[PDB]
Amino acid sequence: LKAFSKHIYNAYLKNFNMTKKKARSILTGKASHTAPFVIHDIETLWQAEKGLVWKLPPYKEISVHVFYRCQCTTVETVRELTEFAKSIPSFSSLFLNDQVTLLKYGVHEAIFAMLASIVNKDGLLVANGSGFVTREFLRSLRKPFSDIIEPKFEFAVKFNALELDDSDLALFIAAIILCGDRPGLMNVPRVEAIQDTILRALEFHLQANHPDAQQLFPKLLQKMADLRQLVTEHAQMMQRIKKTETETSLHPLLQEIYKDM
Ligand SMILES: CCCCCC/C=C\CCCCCCCCCC(=O)O
Ligand SMILES: CCCCCCCO[C@@H]1O[C@H](CO)[C@@H](O)[C@H](O)[C@H]1O
Ligand SMILES: CCCCCCCO[C@@H]1O[C@H](CO)[C@@H](O)[C@H](O)[C@H]1O
Ligand SMILES: [Ca+2]
Repeated sequence: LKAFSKHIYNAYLKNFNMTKKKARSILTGKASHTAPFVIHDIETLWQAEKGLVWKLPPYKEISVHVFYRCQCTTVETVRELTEFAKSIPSFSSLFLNDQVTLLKYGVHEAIFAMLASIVNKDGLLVANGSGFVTREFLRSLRKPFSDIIEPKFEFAVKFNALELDDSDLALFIAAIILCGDRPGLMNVPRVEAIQDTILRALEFHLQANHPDAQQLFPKLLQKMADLRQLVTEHAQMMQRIKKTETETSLHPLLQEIYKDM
């Protein structure tokens, strides 16, 4: 359980460029990091696109452009999560179609959980910590686009109050992905068995890492339930956009995820 935990933690370190530790020293102005360029209005968003942060489909409008940048980040994160998941021997022994089912229904729960690592009450890191976008700027955009990020901030700040670290997060994200009750899963008993091992490891770890945090394990099982519901709401928002924002482009991978939800 301890060697198991360490292995998943190494896979997490190996596969995610931004960790919470890195994100926190950037956000607190630690000596070994260059400060991010702050995106707080339309002119700074435009400067960031010119080269101060970033070196997409045809430009439509400000709100849509921000949406396109949201898609770039989540699709890149899906890439990192796939590699992370593959780095767990038990995951890679599953038939490839089961691996796809798990990632399809698990990646957004994992994304919204990890998002908390790069967030404070004022905004979020973007572009590998090279930028900071303000929560206020995001709320200012047109209706469907402002409404989709705000609930993630809301979840994140309460989640952040639990004070997890990267070693905790490794096990938590592994438990999210390796979930046996996903629709269309083929070998349910094997996946459920892998997941309980991960969960046991997580409880074993939290006892050592957070000794005075009695109730932390059941608190986290509830966050998994909350994430499932936050993704259900997000998929409905995404379907509305597809239906009503017909000039707005959506990445083919994302179309494949939200199909059937
Ligand atoms: C300049 C704008 C930078 C982008 C800010 C958002 C970046 C990361 C947050 C990821 C969650 C955003 C929620 C919207 C996700 C829509 C795409 C998807 O569903 O995959
Ligand atoms: C390891 C070899 C892979 C064999 C491929 C078997 C194809 O199964 C397909 O897997 C998909 C989930 O991933 C589902 O969306 C489809 O409904 C299902 O038909
Ligand atoms: C690595 C990216 C994670 C994969 C997420 C996308 C999963 O899409 C699914 O892929 C299957 C083909 O394999 C299709 O049968 C399903 O219709 C489709 O919904
Ligand atoms: Ca389970």
